[PDB]
Amino acid sequence: MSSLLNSLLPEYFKPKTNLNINSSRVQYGFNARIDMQYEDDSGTRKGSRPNAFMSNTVAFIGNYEGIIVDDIPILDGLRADIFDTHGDLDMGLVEDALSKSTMIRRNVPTYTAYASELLYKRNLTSLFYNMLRLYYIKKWGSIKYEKDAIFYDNGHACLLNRQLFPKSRDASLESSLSLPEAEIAMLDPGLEFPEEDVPAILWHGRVSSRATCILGQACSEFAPLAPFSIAHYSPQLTRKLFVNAPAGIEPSSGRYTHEDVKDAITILVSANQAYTDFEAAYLMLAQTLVSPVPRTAEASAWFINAGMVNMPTLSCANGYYPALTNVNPYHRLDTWKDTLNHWVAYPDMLFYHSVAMIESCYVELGNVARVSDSDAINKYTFTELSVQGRPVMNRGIIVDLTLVAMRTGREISLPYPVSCGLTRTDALLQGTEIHVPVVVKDIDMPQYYNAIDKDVIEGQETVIKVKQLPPAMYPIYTYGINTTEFYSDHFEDQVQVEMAPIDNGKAVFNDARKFSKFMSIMRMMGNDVTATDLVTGRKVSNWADNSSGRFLYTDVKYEGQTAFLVDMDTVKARDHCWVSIVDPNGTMNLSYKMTNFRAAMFSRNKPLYMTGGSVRTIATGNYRDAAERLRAMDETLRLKPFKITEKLDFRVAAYAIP
Amino acid sequence: MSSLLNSLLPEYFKPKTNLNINSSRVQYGFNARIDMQYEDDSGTRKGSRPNAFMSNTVAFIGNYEGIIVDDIPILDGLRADIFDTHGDLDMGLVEDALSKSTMIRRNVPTYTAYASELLYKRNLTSLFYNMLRLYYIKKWGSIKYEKDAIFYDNGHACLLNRQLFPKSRDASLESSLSLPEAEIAMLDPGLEFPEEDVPAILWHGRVSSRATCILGQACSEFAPLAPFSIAHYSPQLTRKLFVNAPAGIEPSSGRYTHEDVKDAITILVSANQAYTDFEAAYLMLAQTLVSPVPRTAEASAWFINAGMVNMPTLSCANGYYPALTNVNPYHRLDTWKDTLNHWVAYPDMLFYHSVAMIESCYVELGNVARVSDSDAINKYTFTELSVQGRPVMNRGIIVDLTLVAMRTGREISLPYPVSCGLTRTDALLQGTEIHVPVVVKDIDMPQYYNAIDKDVIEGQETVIKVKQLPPAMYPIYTYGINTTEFYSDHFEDQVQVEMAPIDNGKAVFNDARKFSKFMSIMRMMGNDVTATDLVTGRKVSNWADNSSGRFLYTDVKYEGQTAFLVDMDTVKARDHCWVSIVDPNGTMNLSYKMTNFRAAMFSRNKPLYMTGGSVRTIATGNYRDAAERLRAMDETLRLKPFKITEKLDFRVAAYAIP
Amino acid sequence: MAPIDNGKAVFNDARKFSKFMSIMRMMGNDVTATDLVTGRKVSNWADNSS
Repeated sequence: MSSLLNSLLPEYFKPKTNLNINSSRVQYGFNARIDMQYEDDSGTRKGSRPNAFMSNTVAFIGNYEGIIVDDIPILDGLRADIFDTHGDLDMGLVEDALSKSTMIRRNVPTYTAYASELLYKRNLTSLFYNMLRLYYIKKWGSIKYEKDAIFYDNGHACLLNRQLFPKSRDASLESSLSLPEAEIAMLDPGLEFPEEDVPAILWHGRVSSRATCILGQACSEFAPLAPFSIAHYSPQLTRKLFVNAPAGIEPSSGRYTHEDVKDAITILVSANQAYTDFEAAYLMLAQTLVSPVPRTAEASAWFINAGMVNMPTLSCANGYYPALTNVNPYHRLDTWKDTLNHWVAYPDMLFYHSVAMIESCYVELGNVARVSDSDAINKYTFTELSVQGRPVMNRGIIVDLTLVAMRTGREISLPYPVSCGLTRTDALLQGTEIHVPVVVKDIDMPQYYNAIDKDVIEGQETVIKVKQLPPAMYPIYTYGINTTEFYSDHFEDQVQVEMAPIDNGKAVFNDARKFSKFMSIMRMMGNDVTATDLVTGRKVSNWADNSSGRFLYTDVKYEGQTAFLVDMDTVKARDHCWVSIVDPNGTMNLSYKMTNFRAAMFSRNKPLYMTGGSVRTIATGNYRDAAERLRAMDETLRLKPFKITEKLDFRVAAYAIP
Repeated sequence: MSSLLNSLLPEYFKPKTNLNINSSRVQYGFNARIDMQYEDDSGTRKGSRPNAFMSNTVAFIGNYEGIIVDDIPILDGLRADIFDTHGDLDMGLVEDALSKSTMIRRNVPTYTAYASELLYKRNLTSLFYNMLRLYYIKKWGSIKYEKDAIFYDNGHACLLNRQLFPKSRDASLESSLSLPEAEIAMLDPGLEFPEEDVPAILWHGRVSSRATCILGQACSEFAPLAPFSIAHYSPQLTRKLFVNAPAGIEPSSGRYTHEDVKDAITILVSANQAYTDFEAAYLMLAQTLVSPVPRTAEASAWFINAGMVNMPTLSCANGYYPALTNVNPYHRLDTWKDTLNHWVAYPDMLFYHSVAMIESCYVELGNVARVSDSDAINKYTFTELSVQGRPVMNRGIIVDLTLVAMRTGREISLPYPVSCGLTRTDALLQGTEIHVPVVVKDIDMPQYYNAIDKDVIEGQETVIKVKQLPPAMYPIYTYGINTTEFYSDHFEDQVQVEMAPIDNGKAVFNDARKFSKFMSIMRMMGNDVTATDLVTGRKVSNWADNSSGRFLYTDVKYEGQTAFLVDMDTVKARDHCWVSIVDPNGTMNLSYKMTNFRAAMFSRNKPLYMTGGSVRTIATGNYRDAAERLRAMDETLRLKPFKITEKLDFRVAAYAIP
Repeated sequence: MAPIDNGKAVFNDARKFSKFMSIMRMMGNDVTATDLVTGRKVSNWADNSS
């Protein structure tokens, strides 16, 4: 769904057609200008940060596994006459439709019996999913995965790719997969009984020598060596695949270019009228394509256990009964060919749509994790209250699109309630502390991180405990579309806090909200302050994340209640503007303004520049030549948003109906 | 009748087409949120179970035996001209109709004489019944039956499959039957005198190679090895079967799929004009598709002796008189094709219609068994007063439909008073003791159950004496639509047990009604209560079921005087998500509230999900409006043009609609 | 208090700490609080008269 994911990008940013990705890691952000103004009891001070880079990091590494499941049928492309006055498939009219379009009327009773059983299981989403993955393996087939490389690196702790991904070796993306080929047989017209558990698809003219090899490899098993996002393990779709081609198919060549896969997809969709089936596969890949690099070491807990990708079962009966597919197809929405028309024009745009989607999900799960398990809307019952359709199960895409609705605060709508794709909320839905394996870089590691072994040596491999899941990403593209108090991602804001009395060289902050505001100010001024949690006896630091220049309360790494002892004597000066002061006095007022946003992308510690021309808009209106909006709002999936209502605690988040 | 069985299903239940059954046991039910409360002089203790599963276990096994009986003729199908004003065959118009036809002139006088006997032989219910069973045998053929498997187990008593079903070998449903084929001869139109005691049917065009194999096996003896419900014992319907098909009958293929049986049925109903015959066969199979696993150990008395199935004799004389069947048939009700049209569209919906019917019957036979013989509407005379027709004998479908009418509280209407199918009320009407076999687990069994021995070592085969039949199923689909105080299936309920501090926990229940509600609500709260009768000296436990989680008064297994001593310092916490009664003092007040309902099904201790399209309520009007429409768009290939439009680039072309 | 906290409560206010410790003694409960800054201990049972 192009028009949906295209809306998530910020109004100022309009990306160009091509993007030459040449690495397994891409930073994306913006260069903003901050105009700070400070006032306290001592006096006033005015400064200005001329260039500030706020960015996340996203990679092409994510452990996933495929399962074949049975899902709903997509009834789009079938002729409009077989459907009655309502949006329902009548078997009374299928008998009539097949009868009028043949001379041999002996086969009508047999044809109707088989058609009735097959039409209620038609889904080509799993075939297009694999065909799309083959396109990007050939295009970006020069990305290197080194086993003894770094995953996260702060200075105290470190995670290698040996950990998080065991049973892996060093390989390029083209060298990862060695796909076998399934038998692409020809369906001779005259066969009366459709062979069971084998799909048949239509084709335009002669099946090319290259087109055979693509369809053969798309249906086969995926068995990777290196952990890659677009080369994840998938079960075998089918053994055989019939093709009702008037001209006979040619034998498989063995080799194909990425350009040849586009020609295979464009023909397969046009012949079968499977435009809505492609839209499902497009959204399903937008989830998987890229995975987040964690903000802090604790945010690696999300990516330990392998998330399951629900691939629908491959079934189709267009090859057997080509009478059912004619020139007047049935569609629910009039904008039902937009997603394919967008991809075929601008293939590399999927990267930006993928980054936009996975950001929105992992940002909002930062809030859902902090919700107490004694309210109406909680981690267990947030999807069920949101959805207003009838899917098979609240899994895959339904979970992800619910989180996008909660982020943007708008009603998202799909034509069919499809439940296919990655489920992320697995690490969240379990009342157990997660054991992230880490490497010790400095001797003073146990003071900061909640480590098992309290005495360590540089080189030792230990384990750290994570109870509450912290935010994996900070808002960048979705910055200021709706501002929560937790992130505090405002354009303009006036922070007011009262400074605690400095007894010896230490200031006690008993309250939780005041402590968050204090360290948030001192960070924007650019003062590396270090405080001691009195309950646990572990040191917290506002400079936890360098990439995103902000302080979240989850950097304390202790759910519950505590009091902090801030060290006011050892306040280091890392980055100093003219605003920056060391000695606060009385009531601290900081008023900042953010202006002059401009998007910038970094890859392999150099600037990554966009190539090609400017993207012209392709989009169809609500009506072509349709008079009355026959609402048909019974079967269509609808996802209602939730607004965060702030309360006194500040540690707990709460959702309400707007 | 699809219509009346559809209304039995709950409001929240939204069924889909396909149901992938892969076992011989299904736990259908619903998930509800129970808000329990315990109020006392000391204070209130609140609990909340967010997902409480109330289930009824249903199996695919059950001993049945078919017998060929004489039943009324179904006159729906014959041309409307030969019928008089009253609605009976006016012989004289038959002789007129045969004379003005395409019949051989020398046969008219001899055939007209036979008409008086042969035209009143119209009942195809037996053939359609067997052909429907062949459809489901080949569809769900992979289900297994093990000999030494657990039929029932409640901890104390165990009942194996060897006990109830001797002469039983372990085998799959597909490998159970080995059906021999009956002769399908071609009717010679130039036959001198019609052969009575040999049925002759009509057919459209040519009898296919697979249709011969299906009709051959349908009119044959069912001799099963494993006691399956859809493969029970049936006698040989007929030896030979004539088929008036001018196009010759092809010889038997040998093999056929489940889709080929649907092809055979749709041709047979259409040619013979026998829709009311199919409606009778649909309701017959709805009774005897699935049998309920007994709720308690002593509720196995219903399934000891084999209940007889009444199959009406196969008799059809359409082959001899082709002229009398045409396109203008005589029918009583206008909605006479609705039952077939429903089955062809949604075959797997019969499973839901079957469980709805047996749950309605076995619930009502529960509270019919607890009435004294000295009454107006009693055990023996509950069918006679309800029935306002003229059936041959009050058996089969009449006894099952009258029990459904009592449950729902509505008027059930059928077009013909047909008396065919299973008779359930067999063990009830006998009014004698039934001896169910049991294998013991513990050594302290015969205190609880009314056993034949008083001391029994573990692993011994004993006998339980059941006098009054307890309810076999708890109401789940019919929950709080026609509520009785016996089952106590309310949304809101409360009980007030009155105790004084002078009593050291010990309470005596003089009333029987509130004893039942106390013991039931304590089990929702997850507390194992063990009462002891003061008069007799037996013991009862509220934990006497692992499906519903309720206490019915028939679990006492004795009718006498009510003096139940419950000691409230021996209450043990058994389940999870439970409220604790540590030490009560004064008057106790228990209460619960069920708020929302969600349909759930379980199989092999895993969730069984419904897949496929959205099932609609098919009406007679929804198809015949498309017949009124006719697709009246004159079938004329009108090709509309597209004017090319030039813009800035001129290299690429752009087409407009006008 | 929230369920995420495993029984442990921090009294930032001095006024309601006094009323909590006092009413718990009427109810016959021996509470022993510990100050986080200094590291001393206080017990509500510090009298046998009032």
